Amino acid sequence: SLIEVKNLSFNRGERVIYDNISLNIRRGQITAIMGPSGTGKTTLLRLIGGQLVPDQGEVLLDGKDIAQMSRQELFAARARMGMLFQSGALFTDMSVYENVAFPIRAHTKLSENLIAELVALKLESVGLRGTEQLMPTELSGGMNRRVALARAIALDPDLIMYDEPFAGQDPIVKGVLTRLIRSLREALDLTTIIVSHDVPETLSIADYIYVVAEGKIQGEGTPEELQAYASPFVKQFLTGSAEGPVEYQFSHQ
Amino acid sequence: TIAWLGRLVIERIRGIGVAALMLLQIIFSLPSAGGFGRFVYQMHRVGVMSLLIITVSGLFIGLVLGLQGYSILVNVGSESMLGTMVSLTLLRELAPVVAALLFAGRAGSALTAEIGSMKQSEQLASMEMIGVDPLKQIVSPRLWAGIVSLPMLTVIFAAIGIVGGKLVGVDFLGVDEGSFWSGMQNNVQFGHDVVNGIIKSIVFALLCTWIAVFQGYACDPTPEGIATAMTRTVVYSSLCVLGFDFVLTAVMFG
Amino acid sequence: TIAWLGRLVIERIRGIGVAALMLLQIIFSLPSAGGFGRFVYQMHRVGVMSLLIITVSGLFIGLVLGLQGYSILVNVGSESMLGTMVSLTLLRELAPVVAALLFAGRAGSALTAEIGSMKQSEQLASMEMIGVDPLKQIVSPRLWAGIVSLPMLTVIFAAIGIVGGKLVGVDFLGVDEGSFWSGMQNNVQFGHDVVNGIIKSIVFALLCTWIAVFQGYACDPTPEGIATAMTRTVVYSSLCVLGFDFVLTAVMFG
Amino acid sequence: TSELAVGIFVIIFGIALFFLAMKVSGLVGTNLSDGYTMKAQFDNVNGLKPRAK
Amino acid sequence: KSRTSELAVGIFVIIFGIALFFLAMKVSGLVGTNLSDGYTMKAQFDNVNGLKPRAK
Ligand SMILES: Nc1ncnc2c1ncn2[C@@H]1O[C@H](COP(=O)(O)OP(=O)(O)NP(=O)(O)O)[C@@H](O)[C@H]1O
Repeated sequence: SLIEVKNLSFNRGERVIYDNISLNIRRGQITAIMGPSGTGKTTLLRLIGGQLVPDQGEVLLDGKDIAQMSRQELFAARARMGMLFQSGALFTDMSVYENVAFPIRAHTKLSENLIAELVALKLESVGLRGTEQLMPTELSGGMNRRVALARAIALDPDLIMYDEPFAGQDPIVKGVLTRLIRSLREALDLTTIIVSHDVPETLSIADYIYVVAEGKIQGEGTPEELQAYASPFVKQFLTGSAEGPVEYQFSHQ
Repeated sequence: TIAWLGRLVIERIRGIGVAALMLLQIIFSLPSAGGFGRFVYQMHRVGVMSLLIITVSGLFIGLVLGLQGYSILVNVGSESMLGTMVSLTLLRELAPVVAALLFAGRAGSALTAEIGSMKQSEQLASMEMIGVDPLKQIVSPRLWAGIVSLPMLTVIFAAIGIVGGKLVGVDFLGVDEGSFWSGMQNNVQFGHDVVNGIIKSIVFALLCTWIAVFQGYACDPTPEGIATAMTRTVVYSSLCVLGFDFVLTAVMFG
Repeated sequence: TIAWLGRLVIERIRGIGVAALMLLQIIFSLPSAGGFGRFVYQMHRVGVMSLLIITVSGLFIGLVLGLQGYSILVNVGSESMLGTMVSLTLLRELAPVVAALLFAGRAGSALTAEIGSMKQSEQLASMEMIGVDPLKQIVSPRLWAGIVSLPMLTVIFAAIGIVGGKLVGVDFLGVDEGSFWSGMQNNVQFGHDVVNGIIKSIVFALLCTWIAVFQGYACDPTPEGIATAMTRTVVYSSLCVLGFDFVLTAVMFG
Repeated sequence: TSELAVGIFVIIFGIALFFLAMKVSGLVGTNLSDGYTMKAQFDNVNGLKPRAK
Repeated sequence: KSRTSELAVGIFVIIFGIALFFLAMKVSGLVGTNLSDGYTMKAQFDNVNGLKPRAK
């Protein structure tokens, strides 16, 4: 569904990270967020309607304010989200089978036979069929990400958030993750959010991009449009040029 | 300059208030919502894995008390005291303190590191995003496994210590055995002194585990934070045990 | 299945061999006197920063010994015995053990964590290419601060413990200052009740710090390893202190 | 492995009893039964005690 | 997260004040208590060799 965030303001550690952010997450589309590191990218996603509490503004799911409205709905509503947090988390004390199975037990009451079959299907969707009994700690890095993703899509959620999936990796893996996103956005009718520093990849994936820095949106558009509005900040940011509104510390004497 | 200290004191005390709040939230007996197989499992790491360390320590303490007691008693000429003193020393003061300090101590440090790691790694954040309240999965069985385990280990420590005491005090050093067992009965009792040893260990078990959970869990994700938290748990666990040991012994036997 | 234990034991013991080799190099050759002028700085984090903990524990231990001694000694000779027992206990068994373990905790885990990070960040490794041998620049002043600091702390622990003992045993509970002080002089000999406390302290200072350095300077550059190293330095120096304490006291007073 | 944790922790319990029973023996007190109270008058009980035989 | 901060200090002050009380109070079981209704009397003597304060 559509997600709207309006007039968002949030202060952490006595500093404002966000100041009147206004976002429109378009249904069935890939929405992406780009910007300098260390400026709230994870935080902004958490404030989408996760565990963080804004000081001002509203979060709307299907147009409804999630704050207060109600306990049971919200519990169930939570079943509509899946996420990869930073490096991606796997529980170390659980087998791969259990890591994918886990969220199922938060909302359903199924027979062992059916929970097992769902895990098998979800692991095959990311190329992991047959790795169920290995402990996750014994996997290579490429597989750790794929296992975590299988968990994220385990409940047939509508929204998948990838928190910095392209930040630092192997070019082979980048090829695979790109393909999984393309495959899944269609196969599951998903709305997705990609938040990433590696501008060249984001630019060819997202349908719509926001550029966020210093707590404010500093330009928005499809990648074609962002290139048309060369505010010095956005232009330097999206090109990698070392010239623009950045600083060095010197004065001769 | 000076205000630096002032800010440090103020923040540490604020943190205590948070810890107190966390303890209240976790202690309500809510975990019955899920299975307890997790508890039995958790006990493996806090209790069973530490038996070797506490056992070896108990044996050395027993043997030391035996030799020091003896080299003093030979100047009284009254060897019946080995029974009376090995038993009172271990039951009233050392099993409740040595066990508490070796326990947290090792379990204390390891538990702190493990929970804190789960915070740093984002595993805990994911659980809330899924909808399973982490206090009922990650924290609950850890706090309780610690409560049951330390008191049980305290008893084993004393038991080993008494046996170690006799092993040198009576069997290598020539003391008539009958006076040892009689000396223990004369006049320390199962229904009083053993009981006070256990009560102190319940108190210590709560202080030690409560701190270890708090230090791991309640912290903003600073990368250097895990090592600092581990050191901090050992220091606070230790002072809390000694401060409370004084006030409790002052009443139980005052 | 079973061979697993086999492999664990074999490797841990290989590691002790390595530790012995490391110790030899650090103590054996240290010609760079010009850079050792900084160990006084290093001492700040081992000695200066640890007085608060040793001092507070020394006071609680003294007060506890006072109260327990008294409730037993009213049936035997408190007028003469509080003096003799408080001072012999602190000089012979507790300052060398309680201070040694509190130290192993507070200084030991902090020190191992620090070397650990020096290695994990690769910072330490970058010195090899600059021609500065890290053992002479990083490790040397840390091991020496440990050797000097624990013995001085051990003495303070006892000094406070005497204050604690007297404060309750003589001043609140009704005993003569005269016989307390003279009793201590009659039974406590410098040679060797004070001296043996110091000898045991040196042995523990070397053994305990040696382990903390060794484990911090770990082989495997994995973040999980820092927490493991911290737990292990507390456990290993703790058992070693108790093991060696037994043998040394057995000789000194046997 | 959960099977090992379950099959192993029973040891802490087997050990707990072994040593607890030992503790009872080492410091066993007096188990009174069918007790009565009685009273008697005295002119002087100097140094008599609350737990005297 | 500004709002949580205050409550935390208030909790500290109360739990801490209670702990201080506990120590000051509990130690009275042995030290600082007369354990009596408090009446006093005086007497004089020719020789008090070997009395102590706190004798029965
Ligand atoms: N819970 C917390 N409370 C207080 N401070 C925190 C907390 N978590 C992290 N920090 C700080 O708050 C911010 C965390 O989020 P964020 O800025 O979104 O990271 P990020 O941009 O994804 N990091 P990076 O991936 O390196 O670019 C940073 O400014 C941290 O210094």
